[PDB]
Amino acid sequence: LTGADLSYANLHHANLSRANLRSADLRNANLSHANLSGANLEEANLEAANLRGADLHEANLSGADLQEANLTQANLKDANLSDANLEQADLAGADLQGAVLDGANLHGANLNNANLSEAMLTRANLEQADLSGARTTGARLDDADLRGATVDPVLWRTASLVGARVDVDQAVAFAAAHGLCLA
Amino acid sequence: LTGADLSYANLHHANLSRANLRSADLRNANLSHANLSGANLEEANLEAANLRGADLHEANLSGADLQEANLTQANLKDANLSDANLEQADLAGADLQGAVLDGANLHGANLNNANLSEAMLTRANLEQADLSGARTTGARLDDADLRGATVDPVLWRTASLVGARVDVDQAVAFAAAHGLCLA
Repeated sequence: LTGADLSYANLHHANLSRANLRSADLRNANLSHANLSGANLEEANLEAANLRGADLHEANLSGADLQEANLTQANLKDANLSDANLEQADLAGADLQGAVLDGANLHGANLNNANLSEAMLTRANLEQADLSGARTTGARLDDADLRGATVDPVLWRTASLVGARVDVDQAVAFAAAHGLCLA
Repeated sequence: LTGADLSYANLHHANLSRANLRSADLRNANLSHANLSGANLEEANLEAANLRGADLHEANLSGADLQEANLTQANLKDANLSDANLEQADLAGADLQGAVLDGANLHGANLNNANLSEAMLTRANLEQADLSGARTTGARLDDADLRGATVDPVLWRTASLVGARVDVDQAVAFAAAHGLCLA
């Protein structure tokens, strides 16, 4: 429950659906394949936590710290990650369909093959992030910072990017993605 | 009439509507404010000719040479300039609404404040051309060469540019024109 010290806790496959874990300390906790659907994890500390395969759909992770956390293949559908810190987190193959990541810090995060369909990434920082293979149908990246991130040409044609900050290289890739030849 | 030597001819304000001037030599001719509407000027030589204010709407200028010609404020509505040579021609304030310029050479041409609405500029060369103030609503610039041309941000948002060749700078301006910040 709230504010609990659960650092390094063994909680893999645990049923924690709709649990109230606001401000909980879950650093280095093992939560892989845990059911955390609809859980309240507001301002929880999940630094370096293992959430591989975890069910987090409709969870509230507002203001949580998930830096270096493992979210590979996690279900984050319709989750709230407003102002969440996800620096160098691993979201490879995670499902973030309809998730809200407004203001999130995804500096150096791995989003390889992540589903970002209809995800709100407005004002998010994505510097040095890897978006190879990510699906960005209906994704919103307005005012996001993309500098130094790895991105497929298809992102330039699918995500809204008004105000998004990019490299010169990315600006050129954006152009080529829309059909212009630099040949 | 056809193939006529009319070089340096004084023909300003002349009525030459629907005239057959195919292959005519009109180098350095003065044709300013001449009525040339629907005229046949296929493969005519109009090098350095003065066509200021001329009425050329629905004229056939296919394969004509108009390099260094003066077309300022000319009416070129629905004219056919397929494969026309317009190198360093001056089209400032010309009306090219619905004109066909497929394959045209507009290298170093001046299109300042030209109306290019619905103009077909497919495969045209526009290197070093000036398109400041030009209206490009519905213009087709597919496979055109734009390198080194001066162009307003609005062109990047209005003209079709599939296959169009651009500078790195232009590719960056294209990006910024669509809302990306290089700030």
